[PDB]
Amino acid sequence: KPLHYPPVRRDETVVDDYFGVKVADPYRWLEDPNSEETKEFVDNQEKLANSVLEECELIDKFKQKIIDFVNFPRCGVPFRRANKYFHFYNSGLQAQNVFQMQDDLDGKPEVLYDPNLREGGRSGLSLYSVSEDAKYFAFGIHSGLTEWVTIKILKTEDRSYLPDTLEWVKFSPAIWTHDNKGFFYCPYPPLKEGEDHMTRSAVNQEARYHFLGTDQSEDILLWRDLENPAHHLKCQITDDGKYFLLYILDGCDDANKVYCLDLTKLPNGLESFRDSAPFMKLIDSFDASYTAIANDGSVFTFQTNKDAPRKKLVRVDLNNPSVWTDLVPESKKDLLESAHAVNENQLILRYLSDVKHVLEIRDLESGALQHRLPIDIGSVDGITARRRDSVVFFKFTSILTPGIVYQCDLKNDPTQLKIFRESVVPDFDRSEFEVKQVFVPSKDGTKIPIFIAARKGISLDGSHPCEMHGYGGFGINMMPTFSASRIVFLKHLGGVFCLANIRGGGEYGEEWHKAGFRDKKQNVFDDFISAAEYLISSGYTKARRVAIEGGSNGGLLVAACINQRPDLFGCAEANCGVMDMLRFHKFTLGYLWTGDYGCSDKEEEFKWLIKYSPIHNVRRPWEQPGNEETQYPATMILTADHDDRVVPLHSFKLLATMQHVLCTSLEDSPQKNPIIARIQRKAAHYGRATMTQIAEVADRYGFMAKALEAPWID
Amino acid sequence: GFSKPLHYPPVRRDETVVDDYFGVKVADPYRWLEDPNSEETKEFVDNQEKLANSVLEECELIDKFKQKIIDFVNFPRCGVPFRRANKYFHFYNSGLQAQNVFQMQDDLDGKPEVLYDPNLREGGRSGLSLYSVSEDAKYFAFGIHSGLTEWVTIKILKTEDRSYLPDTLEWVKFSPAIWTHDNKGFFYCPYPPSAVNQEARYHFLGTDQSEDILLWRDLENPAHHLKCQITDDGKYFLLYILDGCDDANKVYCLDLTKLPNGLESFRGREDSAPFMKLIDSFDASYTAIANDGSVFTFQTNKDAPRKKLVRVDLNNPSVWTDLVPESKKDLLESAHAVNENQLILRYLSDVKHVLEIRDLESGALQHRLPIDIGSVDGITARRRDSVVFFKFTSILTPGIVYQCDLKNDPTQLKIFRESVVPDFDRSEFEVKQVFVPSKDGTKIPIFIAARKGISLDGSHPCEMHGYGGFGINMMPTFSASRIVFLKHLGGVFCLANIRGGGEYGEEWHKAGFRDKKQNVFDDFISAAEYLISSGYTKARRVAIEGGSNGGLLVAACINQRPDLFGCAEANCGVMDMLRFHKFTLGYLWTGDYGCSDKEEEFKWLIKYSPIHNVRRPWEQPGNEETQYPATMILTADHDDRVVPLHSFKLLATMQHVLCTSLEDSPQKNPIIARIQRKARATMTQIAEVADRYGFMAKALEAPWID
Ligand SMILES: C[As](C)(=O)[O-]
Ligand SMILES: C[As](C)(=O)[O-]
Repeated sequence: KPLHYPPVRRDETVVDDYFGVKVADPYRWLEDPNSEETKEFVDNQEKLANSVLEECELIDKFKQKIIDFVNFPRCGVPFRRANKYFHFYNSGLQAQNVFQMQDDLDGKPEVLYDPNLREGGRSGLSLYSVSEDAKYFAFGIHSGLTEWVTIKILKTEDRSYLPDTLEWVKFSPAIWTHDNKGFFYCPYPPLKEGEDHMTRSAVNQEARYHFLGTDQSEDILLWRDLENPAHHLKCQITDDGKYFLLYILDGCDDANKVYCLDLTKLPNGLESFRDSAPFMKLIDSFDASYTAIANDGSVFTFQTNKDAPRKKLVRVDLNNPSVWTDLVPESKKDLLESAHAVNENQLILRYLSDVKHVLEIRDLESGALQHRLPIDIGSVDGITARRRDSVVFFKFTSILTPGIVYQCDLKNDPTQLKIFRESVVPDFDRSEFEVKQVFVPSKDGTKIPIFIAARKGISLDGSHPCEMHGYGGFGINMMPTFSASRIVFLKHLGGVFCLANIRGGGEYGEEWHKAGFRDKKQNVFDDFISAAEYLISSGYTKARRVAIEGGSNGGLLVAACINQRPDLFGCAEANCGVMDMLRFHKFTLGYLWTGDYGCSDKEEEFKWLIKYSPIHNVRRPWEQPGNEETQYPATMILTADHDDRVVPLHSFKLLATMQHVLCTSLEDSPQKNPIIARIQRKAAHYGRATMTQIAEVADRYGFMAKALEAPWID
Repeated sequence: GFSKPLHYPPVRRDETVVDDYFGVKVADPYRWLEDPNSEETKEFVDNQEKLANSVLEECELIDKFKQKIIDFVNFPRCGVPFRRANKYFHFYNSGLQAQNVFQMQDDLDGKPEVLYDPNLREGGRSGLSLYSVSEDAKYFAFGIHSGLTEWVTIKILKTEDRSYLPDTLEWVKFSPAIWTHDNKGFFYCPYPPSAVNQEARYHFLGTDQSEDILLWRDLENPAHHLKCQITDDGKYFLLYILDGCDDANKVYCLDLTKLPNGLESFRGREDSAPFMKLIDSFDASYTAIANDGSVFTFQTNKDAPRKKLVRVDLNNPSVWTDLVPESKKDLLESAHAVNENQLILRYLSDVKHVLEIRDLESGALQHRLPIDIGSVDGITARRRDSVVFFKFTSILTPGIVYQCDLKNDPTQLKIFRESVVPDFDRSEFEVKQVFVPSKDGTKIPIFIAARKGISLDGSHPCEMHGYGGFGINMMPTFSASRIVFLKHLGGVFCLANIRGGGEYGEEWHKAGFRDKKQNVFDDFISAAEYLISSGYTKARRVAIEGGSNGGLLVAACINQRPDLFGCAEANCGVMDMLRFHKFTLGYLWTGDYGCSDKEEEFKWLIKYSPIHNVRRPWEQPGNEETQYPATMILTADHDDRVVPLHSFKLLATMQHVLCTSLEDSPQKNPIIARIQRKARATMTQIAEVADRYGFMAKALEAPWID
């Protein structure tokens, strides 16, 4: 059916000079989220979207089949405080997960906090910190539509609220001191009047200590740096309770400083401060990443990438800090992803080996190997066991494995794994499908690992719809994990799924990351294109039956790839993508990503950014000689109206630009395939209700089945 | 409402089939549809499913209804707890679980744990039918539907560790499991290894069903059916015998203390046990409420349409005394012995509940809590219990489980659990009661729910519900669907308490049954006329809905007054009144309908029988512009309760008479069937109600409001 693309005003005033190169930005006005015109733009694109989505008949069958496939209990990985175990639970279709509590392992669960009983379950919990004595539960809620968090505190004895209320938190955890008196957290300064969380670029993050029973204005300032407003914070406390550790970060880089405060050495408590705090600055530069794993007095075991792309464990005494020793040296082939001190004197290491996990248990003091459990295609994650804990829990998942919380009692039954909880998916035969790993040459010959999931014994004749996922940035490892949606794609649309472990990720250590960032960011798109070409050439699928999907930096990936190779894809779905690479740093926490992208402030970096910036590279493919029959694929640009993480102007400005260049700028365009935006109302980036999510994925796959001309199978 | 033209599928007519009802010839050309398992009947089901799906695709609002119902229903719901030993047991549902989970806890303060989760068995297609916890709280007997039929299989669980006993008891329908105080076993009432010759059995734990002791059966009266009970002191097994659907029963008492050995006393045959037959006729209803030795307190309707409590000693059984005598205006609906020496009575007073606490021995009134527009239900407290629980609900009140500690703080009510519905402002709506004159002048109570301060200008869609039979009281209770109708379709709801029900006792029942069954339809029509004349709605913005006997109500009313309605939705209706008694348990309903076996009864049945009164309204001389309303006939493909031939034969007959029998019919409004396959689960229900209201919004031309 023909589309009626709504009028979007162009402003030819807006020209900007990037080192002599003139760049026109006619949809500058869309950067204002709260204007008459921008709200009418959102309204118009919602109408256009709803008109196209009404023609996608399969949305309703997807939605009902997702709802059924997802209606099973899901369990979070439990953690211990005192004799209490706490975990997240969801019976299957509850809008938000419920936080549960129990006395010891045998104990029966009870509800500690149910977000479904507050504001109808629109917001779930972001922060969830139980104190050392298990008497206090600090928890974070989204008080507005943005993802900014309000810390509140509860007595676990009887669910009664404390008066304490702490605003202006984002990703900070609440780190309790062993005296149960309060906790360290890392807030931003308050909003002055006029300001908004969508329009303010939050800087000058602080390290605070909050005492229980006080107003936030009484919280003790430990650190801040007004001379470096972009520097951001993470923090931690050692398991013995003696050291507060402050990690300072430059941007999105896997690198940090390490500042240690000895809590035993302060006369008059943390009330001592009122003057910044006497940190021992063990690392005062951004050369390498460092994460404390354990300590015995001043003798610290860190995970690091210092002269070690695949990471390693090292030891240092804060009284003799120039002398560092390798405890567990760098592997020659496999990434040390995480390390966790457990069972007093043991050490669990998670290794990533060709995108498959291997768990090692080692002696803490010596570093000697004891056991080694390789794990199947899938992921192991969520190890939250502390050093004093003797039972270790982890979540396992894969493409065909819904989710198993495993349990290892290292003290009393060390070799066995017990299933704490196993989620079973209804109406799904896993043996009918298989998952293979395959390595594919890229444009420069680099072998890129690919996971391909499909029905066993499909003929490779290019008949099948193919859905391909990828990210390619920020050191993120992309693991094959369970999505119920995807099972519905595989089973009821005869689909083939592909997770491509492209460069920019951290799958083969920091060399893999740096091969797809800054000047070499193009390699990431080349890798993804090359993997799409393999699925076609090996015979799973064809040019116009391939669908690509991604979120945030993955949205950038999808937008970049369809600009460069529109012929290769039949559907493009970019979730909250970073589409204006010239101006991303100007909005919210976007300045943090300059470590991976560069910044248009510098001329060298502008020169590589301008070449792939999605909004600046939308070109009519049919106008290229010998490319006449090519058009852009059917495109859905997903975003929320109140995403403060990746601001929606990115998605809006791309959508406006595409709809102009391809459709409304000429009389009768070859562009037939729809170019729409699904804009979710009163949502943020993540943390949305179960049905809000299901509705979005239902629309995704319905649009996809229409674009790829894929029929339903009962 | 519906613009795109329909293609009604061919349905073969058989002019062989003529039947002689006392000289009056009656043709039944869709006789063949009575066979559910034929080539032709299965193709009929397939064709009407195509027609249905084609019409429903045009109903754009179905999807918005479905998502809004799902959201409005996704809140925790709690059932009324009951106590055994120090344990409390209740049904729970987090909101969209396919079936309710049975929970358990140690005392009132205690934290719930799951005792049985049906969602982990058979994917939650079947929930629990029976749920009997033993006296010591160690054993949980529970009923499942093993297959699509309504037959139940009793299974038994140890509550200590969830382990199953080997015991498996087939061939149960509605029977409960009544445990003896020795915890050794239980009385239940199965059918033999059709459904006639029901038996009263005792089952010992750890035995096969074939070893169960026979207490009673009557091969000379195969249609007589059974309920049973045990007294709170554990001493008396009571067997109630029933004639049909009528509110009357016998009362047989067995003294359990007088048996040498246990119930092994009857080990071998000795068919029938030595019951004291306190009532051996079907004159009145009797339900034991309490006893002190052989001195029994019964609820009854003996010379008492609105019911009363009476006392009798089994050693002096000819002497009956009124304990709480019949009220002159209000029905005694149920009575429960509580707190050792107290007695809680539920009265229905102009379709509103009034709870009275009285002294057991004397019958003296102590407290009296009238309750708001709504219902109170599920009082399961025993005599030895000091805390009483009940569930409250209304049109705008999702569900409150109340708690009354009669020992300490007897007058105050605590909220055990209150379900809160999301995205719903209750204060924006109101519910009024109004009494409306019927065709014979009788004042019929009506509940009307709507937005506060609507103008009465006939603009609003109106949905009207009713039943009218079998002594059933129709109470305004919570439906989340209905809130979506009121809020997002600007609707007006009406529950009409028509005759045939029991709302004003047995006089109300008998005024709408047999020869007087027409009064029920007249009452419903009269209430529809009031909503139009008072200005809530108009002729073609009124929708009527009902199930089973309520389906009969809807089909009867649209035949008689098609001009008055814009949408008709009849769920599992009884549509062939000449032949209903021939199928499954349909013979039971002859008490309320009559039977075409007898000539007087045929004469009133033929006048309203839905299948035999489908007439082209436009052919009537004043009535040219009238057509039948948009009609959805709801049914399941293997409903054994109200067999689907009723719905199929009506649908066939309507589609012929109104549409396919003439060149270019004035009948534009669609006449379809929504046939549910193999069915029940939360989503299956939500899908059905989504289709109901989507079709309705299309028929009534009602727009959506955000
Ligand atoms: C939120 As991002 C640009 O690190 O994927
Ligand atoms: C609900 As009925 C007694 O008409 O089957």
